[PDB]
Amino acid sequence: PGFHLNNLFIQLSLQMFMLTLVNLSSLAHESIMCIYDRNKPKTDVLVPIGCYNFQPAVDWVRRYT
Amino acid sequence: AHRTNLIMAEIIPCAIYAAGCFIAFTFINAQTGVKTTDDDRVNSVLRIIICTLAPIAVNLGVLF
Ligand SMILES: CCCCCCCCCCCCCCCC(=O)OC[C@H](COP(=O)(O)OCCN)OC(=O)CCCCCCCCCCCCCCC
Ligand SMILES: CCCCCCCCCCCCCCCC(=O)O
Ligand SMILES: CCCCCCCCCCCCCCCC(=O)O
Ligand SMILES: CCCCCCC
Repeated sequence: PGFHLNNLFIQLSLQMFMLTLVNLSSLAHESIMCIYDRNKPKTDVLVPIGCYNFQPAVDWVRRYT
Repeated sequence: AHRTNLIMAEIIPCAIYAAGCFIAFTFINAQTGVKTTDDDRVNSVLRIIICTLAPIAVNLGVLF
């Protein structure tokens, strides 16, 4: 049965991940963005004021892909 | 009977997914990127229900 369960779980995973992608795409499009890399210090503000950081949101996209 | 309440369980997974879209459609209409105007009201739910019901009503009238 394990092959059947894997077959269900793969399509299930794409469907939930694809819902999450749509939610993230709306959430990123509606908001203002800031971009940074691994050379960040311990904690500091970025050049624009009041922006929201979502780089882990799109790094999770790469990792899941 | 227990079977009757038991049968309708299968609908809870695919219904949630519907709400999963319903939020994603409202958020863009929320205009949160620009400074939101206060105490102004607007809606899209009626648009959604008429979209979901009108083709069904048209088909039912055709059947009639
Ligand atoms: C298309 C027709 C079939 C699909 C739709 C019907 C099936 C989904 C809805 C039925 C209700 C069941 C709810 C889960 C059971 C439960 O509630 O058991 C209760 C336990 C407790 O949960 P917990 O560990 O989180 O502890 C609580 C922590 N808060 O669950 C579990 O231990 C996890 C195991 C989940 C069930 C595994 C099998 C389900 C996947 C296969 C079914 C789909 C395809 C079937 C093959 C074609
Ligand atoms: C809440 C845990 C599961 C997460 C949501 C599972 C996906 C919902 C069902 C997939 C979308 C609808 C297609 C199946 C049709 C149905 O039986 O309702
Ligand atoms: C589609 C699955 C994602 C979850 C969204 C569907 C159910 C919404 C529940 C979370 C928001 C409602 C609870 C917090 C807001 C409130 O208290 O009214
Ligand atoms: C977790 C079980 C989901 C049932 C619906 C799959 C399409």
